Amino acid sequence: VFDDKLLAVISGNSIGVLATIKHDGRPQLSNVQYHFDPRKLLIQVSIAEPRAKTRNLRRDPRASILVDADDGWSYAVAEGTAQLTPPAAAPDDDTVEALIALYRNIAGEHSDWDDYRQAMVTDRRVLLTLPISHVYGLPPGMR
Amino acid sequence: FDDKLLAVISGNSIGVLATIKHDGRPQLSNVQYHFDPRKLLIQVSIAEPRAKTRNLRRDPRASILVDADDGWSYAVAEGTAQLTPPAAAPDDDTVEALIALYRNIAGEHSDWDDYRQAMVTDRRVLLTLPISHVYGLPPGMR
Repeated sequence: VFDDKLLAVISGNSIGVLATIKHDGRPQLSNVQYHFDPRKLLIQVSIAEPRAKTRNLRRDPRASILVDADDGWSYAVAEGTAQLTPPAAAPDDDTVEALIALYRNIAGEHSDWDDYRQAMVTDRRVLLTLPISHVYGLPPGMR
Repeated sequence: FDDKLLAVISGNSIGVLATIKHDGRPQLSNVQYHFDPRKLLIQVSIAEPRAKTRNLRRDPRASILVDADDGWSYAVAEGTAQLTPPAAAPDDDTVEALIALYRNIAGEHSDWDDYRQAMVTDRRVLLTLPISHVYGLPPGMR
């Protein structure tokens, strides 16, 4: 089905353009590294509490991510309502554990997890989980 | 504006356009664009919006994200869009503006009569975005 074509675009990449909504209602755009879980139909991203994107999502959790197909022109967009963890606050906390799981999915096994844990707390990192509620776009064969 | 970010815009010709849908969510798409570095504006053509996208006709705030050629760098141009009426006849002012846009991006088209017809069939609008703010992550020496 059309949905499978769009989800194939998302599964075939690890970078996308995240659109959050500013205080005044206009879109704010940035790029993000992500992991796609096909079982739960989730996109997971690590974001830092001080950043504009995170501040925007705390106010209005609606998020979209556009992903390019392997031709660099066809694309898919996932829409959903973001679920954010609290910022990492102690090296052993549940947010840090979720960020360790994400790192393993995106980057593999870290050489010094204690360093990683410290860094997550220092950077006040947050795990953004976006359940995909809707997909649209122009996948390969349609451009 | 940061010249490093303007250079990103100058050196590419596609990006991610974001407009505002009725319910407040951004609508995203990959588009081709022209950048005028003197006037500091970006031009794209879109089919006349319908359904939730139509809100662009009452709230023309828009942004475009453009990738650099390095790992992660990017530039975003933000402004308030100016729209033509949609193309309705193959020789109307909108189509003439769209022909100039084509020339600006891609040079001389090999069959302008085919192009004119396609603009009318797609109800094509020329969106002009004078740049009000530029942000992002500038690339370094490479």
